[PDB]
Amino acid sequence: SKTSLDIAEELQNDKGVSFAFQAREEELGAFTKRTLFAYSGDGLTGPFKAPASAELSSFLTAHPKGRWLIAFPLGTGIVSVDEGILTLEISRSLPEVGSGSSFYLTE
Amino acid sequence: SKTSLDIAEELQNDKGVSFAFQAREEELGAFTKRTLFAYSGDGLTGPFKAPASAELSSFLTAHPKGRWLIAFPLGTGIVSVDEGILTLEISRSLPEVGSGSSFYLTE
Amino acid sequence: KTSLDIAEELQNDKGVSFAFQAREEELGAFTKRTLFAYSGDGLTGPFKAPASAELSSFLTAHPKGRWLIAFPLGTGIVSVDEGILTLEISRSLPEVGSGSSFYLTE
Repeated sequence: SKTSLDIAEELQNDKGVSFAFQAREEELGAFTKRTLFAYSGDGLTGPFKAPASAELSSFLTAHPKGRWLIAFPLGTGIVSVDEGILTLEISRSLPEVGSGSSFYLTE
Repeated sequence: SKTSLDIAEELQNDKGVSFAFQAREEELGAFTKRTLFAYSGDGLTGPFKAPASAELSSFLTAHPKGRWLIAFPLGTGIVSVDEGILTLEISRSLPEVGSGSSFYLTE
Repeated sequence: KTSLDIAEELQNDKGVSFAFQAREEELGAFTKRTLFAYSGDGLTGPFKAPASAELSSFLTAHPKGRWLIAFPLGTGIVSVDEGILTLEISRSLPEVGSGSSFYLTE
């Protein structure tokens, strides 16, 4: 059970909302698990959009669905990347985002 | 901290739905944590049933409640095993399952 | 680099039992702190119990001063005041189950 990628970065939009993301990749024999962790202390009225690093973009793009369904305490999000820009869309406005994670396992 | 077990396997039901499960055991001094991770890209209309490996079955049986309450983004499930058949029951039909985990800690 | 990984069991005056695990990890310029919580019990109202010195300072260190946490059937907020942990819940919970709350900081 080896970790082959473990990166973290802070993204911010133009309205001053900020998120921290962590991308982790693990090998488990025949399987690989990829996990995205997300944290913000801010509220979100609508989608969060910000430039992501190339390594984070590459990680995000690799998902079989091409996006990441993610549960936060007060609502549901989908994280995607397009031309190096990360978007997190939310199911309802969130007074506070808090933390969540989203993973897939593949062989 | 030390990991004594970390296994993964893919299960499929008769109607084409597939889940990946990872079972992890960690020792934290006097405590042991056991975590089940579950992922499916598919939707679930009703309960998911499929044969589990002996090692996964033994892991799932060890829970103090004899089953695993698990949150997915769009609803709640309960994972149990009976005679080596894993069943995941869900609180509502799910257009997409996504990922979730369920753990317990014991002394 | 895991720089902290502690676990303890807490019980209230009504025999509800919780296990907590506090983990701190270092990822380059970032620190991640995760609180894991588990109870097999139901919870009618807030859970209060004394926490270790180490668990208390870990819980105090959050930028919001409290930990928003998702469980399968409802939402909680974990906080500490003078070594007493409180977990407040958004609705009564027939069973608590497991959840975790983390933050990532530069």
